[PDB]
Amino acid sequence: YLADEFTCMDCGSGQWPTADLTGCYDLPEDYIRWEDAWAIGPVTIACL
Amino acid sequence: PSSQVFICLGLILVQIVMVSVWLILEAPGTRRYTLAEKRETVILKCNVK
Amino acid sequence: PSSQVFICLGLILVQIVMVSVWLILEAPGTRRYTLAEKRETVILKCNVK
Repeated sequence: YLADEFTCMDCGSGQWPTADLTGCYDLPEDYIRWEDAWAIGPVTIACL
Repeated sequence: PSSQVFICLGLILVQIVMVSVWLILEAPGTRRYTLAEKRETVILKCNVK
Repeated sequence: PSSQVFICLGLILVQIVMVSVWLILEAPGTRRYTLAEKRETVILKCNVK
């Protein structure tokens, strides 16, 4: 993120520069979920 | 009927003490483990490897 | 030798489940109790009223 015009700044691995070039935000998170696939099989197996 | 349960709970309590010191040294928390090679993603991993 | 212990641990486990879900809902911590009428008094309190 370019905090100043003459100075681009990296917000770090934990954060990420916003797409509006206004600042930095906590980067989006990822984890295994029950949405469509993958987890349904093991969940049904455990329930059975 | 009694000493079997006693020994089972003794072993379970040994495990309980081990896991208790494990969590005492490693109180629950989340690390924002990001793929620094890839970025744009965060894994909310537990606070211990 | 068996059912006495089973029932006793059943009751104990019921209480443990209740207290554990209660700490899940109202996670432990410490709060600062200060008497505005008195001031200069800070009390470390277990987070439970």
